[PDB]
Amino acid sequence: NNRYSFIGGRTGQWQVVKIRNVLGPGLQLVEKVNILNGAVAEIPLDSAWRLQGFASNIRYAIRTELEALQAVEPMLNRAEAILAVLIPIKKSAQWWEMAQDERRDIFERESHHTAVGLEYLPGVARRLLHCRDLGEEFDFLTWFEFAPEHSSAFNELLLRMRASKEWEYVEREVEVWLKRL
Amino acid sequence: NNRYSFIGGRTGQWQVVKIRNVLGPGLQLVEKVNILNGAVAEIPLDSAWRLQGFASNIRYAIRTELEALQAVEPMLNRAEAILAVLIPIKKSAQWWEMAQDERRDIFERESHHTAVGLEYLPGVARRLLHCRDLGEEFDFLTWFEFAPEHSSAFNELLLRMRASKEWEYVEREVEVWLKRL
Ligand code: HEM
Ligand code: HEM
Ligand SMILES: O=N[O-]
Ligand SMILES: O=N[O-]
Repeated sequence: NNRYSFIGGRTGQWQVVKIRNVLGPGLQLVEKVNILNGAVAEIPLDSAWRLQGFASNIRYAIRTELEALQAVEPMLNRAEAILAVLIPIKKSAQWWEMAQDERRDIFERESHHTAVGLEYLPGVARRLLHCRDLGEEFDFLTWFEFAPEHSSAFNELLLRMRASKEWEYVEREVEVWLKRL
Repeated sequence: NNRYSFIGGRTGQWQVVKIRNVLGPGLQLVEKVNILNGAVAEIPLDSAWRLQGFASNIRYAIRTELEALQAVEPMLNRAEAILAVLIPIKKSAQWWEMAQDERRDIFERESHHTAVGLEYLPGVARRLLHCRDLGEEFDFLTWFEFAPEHSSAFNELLLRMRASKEWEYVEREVEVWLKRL
């Protein structure tokens, strides 16, 4: 199954370290986050929110970039990757109205998204889920996990991405920092 | 709502004229197709199958191409457009593993999908729905409607599309011809 759900509440495999309401309406603070593979129609009792997304095909990356990423990208669930960050993101309607070449030019030519992110591998593992087409309040659920030694590097990366032209189209953003239980 | 459901059965707004099983497993013959805006977890009692897809953002079309289509494409629900064709399509795993630049090269550079399709406007209205990310047996639900006087032109377009490099990656196709009731 390509669907994944993220349940904010009192149970889960991940302990919430903090929630930073970066931009727009935030997410209610909770004790844990439970990650399930599949959809969850029955939102658990004693649970504050539910985020769901699906893995999908590549949308912007080209062959040379995929080869670069595939050459260094770390696997998920490394023994040492005990910190994780779940960053739901929403982009503006103006972004989704643009043609494919316009969005690619902003994504890479202007923001150099992949080139910048490649500088922080193999320290950080990542997973990208889509959820706009599901009608969710967010468009993407991004997931990053890494060892504590790279926490400062991840914060650096966040600052660099948040100054890019691409992020001028971001309308809602939240950071949920997690600790592997 | 961006989700659309197509129920094959004994009720609906469209009458099935014929079902041609072009490639792979087919669709059971039914009297009518019922189109519903929204998801449908409960397939009606007197129905054979259920297809669902969602409208999504542009994945390949360039700005200049979108401008060319927007200048000639007709709207849906024209009084004259009493014929419709619903063509579910599945593409091979080899297609989905390719990078964005590779898939775009096959779609337009080699197959000229959009240049070829533009030659049959404004006769043919169209709607593209995505369903692979929903876990459906098909990847796309394509919809076309037109006046009977264009039926020969549409068939010609089918033969042209099926001879393209893009269609070498198609591994399941069905044509459901419909008449507005
Ligand atoms: C850490 C290293 C990173 C790498 C290697 C990386 C790489 C990529 C690549 C190659 C894509 C394109 C996927 C596709 O073609 O479909 C992508 C998409 C995306 N990334 Fe990252 N990225 C990184 C960090 C981040 C961070 C820190 C964030 C958010 C804070 C982020 C948010 C996104 C979003 C929202 C998308 C979807 C873009 C869209 O479809 O509009 N990425 N990333
Ligand atoms: C009749 C005139 C047609 C026009 C103007 C046209 C135009 C287009 C355009 C511009 C796209 C790109 C959508 C995007 O960028 O997201 C597209 C996608 C697609 N079209 Fe057509 N098309 C036509 C006919 C057809 C026919 C007859 C079929 C099937 C028999 C078809 C099947 C598809 C499929 C499966 C896709 C999605 C491909 C993918 O995303 O991998 N089209 N069409
Ligand atoms: O690729 N950003 O999760
Ligand atoms: O061109 N898909 O309706």
